[PDB]
Amino acid sequence: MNTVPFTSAPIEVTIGIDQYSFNVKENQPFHGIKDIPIGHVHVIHFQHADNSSMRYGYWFDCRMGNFYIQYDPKDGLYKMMEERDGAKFENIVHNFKERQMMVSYPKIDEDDTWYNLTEFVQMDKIRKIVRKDENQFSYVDSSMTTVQENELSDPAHSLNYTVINFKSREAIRPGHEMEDFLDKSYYLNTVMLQGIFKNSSNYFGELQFAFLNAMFFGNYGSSLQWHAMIELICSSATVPKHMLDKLDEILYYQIKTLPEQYSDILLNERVWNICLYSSFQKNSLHNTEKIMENKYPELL
Amino acid sequence: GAMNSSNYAELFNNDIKLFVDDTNVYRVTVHKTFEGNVATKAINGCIFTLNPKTGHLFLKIIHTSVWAGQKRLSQLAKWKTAEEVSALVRSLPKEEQPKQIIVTRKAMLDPLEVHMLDFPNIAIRPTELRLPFSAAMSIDKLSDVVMKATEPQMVLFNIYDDWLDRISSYTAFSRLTLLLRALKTNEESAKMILLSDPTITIKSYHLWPSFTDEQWITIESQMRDLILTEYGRKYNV
Ligand SMILES: N#CCC(=O)N1CCSCC1
Repeated sequence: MNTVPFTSAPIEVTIGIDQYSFNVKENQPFHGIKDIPIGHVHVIHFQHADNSSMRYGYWFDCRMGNFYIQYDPKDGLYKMMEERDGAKFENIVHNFKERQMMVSYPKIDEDDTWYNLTEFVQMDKIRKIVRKDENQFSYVDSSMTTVQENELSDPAHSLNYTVINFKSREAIRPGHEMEDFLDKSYYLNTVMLQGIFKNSSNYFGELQFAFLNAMFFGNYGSSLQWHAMIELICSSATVPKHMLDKLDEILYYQIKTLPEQYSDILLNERVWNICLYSSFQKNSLHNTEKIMENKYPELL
Repeated sequence: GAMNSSNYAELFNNDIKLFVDDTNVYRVTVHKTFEGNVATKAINGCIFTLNPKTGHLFLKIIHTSVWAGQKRLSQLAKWKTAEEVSALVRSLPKEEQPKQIIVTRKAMLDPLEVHMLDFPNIAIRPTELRLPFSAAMSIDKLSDVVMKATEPQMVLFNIYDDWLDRISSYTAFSRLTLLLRALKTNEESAKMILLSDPTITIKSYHLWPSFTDEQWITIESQMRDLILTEYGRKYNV
């Protein structure tokens, strides 16, 4: 069980850790988060009480280094940093733990939610989507645009998701125009899976990461990416059985976790109705269809 | 964006453009079978691809063999249209290729965009205009070449005959669409108007009769009256 110590909390802020969150008041004696489960990526995120504009946060994996958060009063945000002195780090973390100035990662033992949302998400792939090679953790915020968005403006601050475009030469073989547009199996299986992602696990990892950035930061380009990766599978007549069964589980837990009050802005009516009721896979997502129909029957 | 009443004059500027109408590509007769069920029999069709500035009509005849063994023919027809238009564009010299293609039905947008991915700078546009190009098969010489075809075939026409020697392309398109709207609303009466004078004939190299300027004014008035009359007969006005 690992720890993200904090220097202090000089400004009032709502802090998130994965799917949990809590309020810290201005200058409250708050020194961090302990008992963070080893084996998963995590995200620690922020929304200032005085300006809910800009949610921001950091993806990290405590197996890759000792990370702490200190507020920067010049740049006006809580920054993640790495401590390379392991001895000073341990000794400082212990002092805080003894004075009980840390919140405990509040995982219930029955609860596999975070595992289910991050099953295929790997820090090494996050760091290729979010390019900042001198840090082992990755910054994301509400306003970051995607490479695809930038085509239709700072590249160093972009989300380098894999570009999916259904009306593109990449998606359509010459002489198979109708076939490839109406059944996207070629584009899914040969172009994307075999060609770019190499396997379904990397594809699902980017899908899951895009959803999480949409949910935690309200990042619009991430929501577009999530829906495009769902629609590419649902619009393919030929998909491996294990991929459909895994996709049903992935989406079930995403829909389960979404805030009920945020569904009007995070769910695309056209894509979901197409996927659940018109597409080739309309009868393959039993768990997702059941939770969608009971939780969001208005959208459908 | 879409073509409507407000940007109408764009049709007659000097940027090459084509209208594509697919309404006569997939054509059937519906009949009863011996068992009393219903079946369809396809008949030859055509793609109507028109340059509104010059009158050049690229009439691609769709022979019924293209449907043999195919499913979902009304969907296929849109993609077959897009395939043939794309082939036409590729067959034209670069300086003759259109800068815009306007489809008369929105269901052609995706099929044509996908077939034209190699031409990113050719704009594929819908229109809000209700154009009467479905009535192209009421022009006798066009219907005749379509029905006689025994194989796929492209036939080139000027749908304005020699009108542009005397009138502008705006006026020629207005004449054409008035004629076609009349043939669509009451084909029998419209053809009676066009042909009731034996002394005015159709040149072998033309589609329409050789009316003088004064006679075209009378003809055009007669077509308006026909359209208004049918409008009242229909709605009881
Ligand atoms: N000095 C020093 C480091 C520091 O200010 N930290 C306070 C809490 S976070 C880890 C130690």
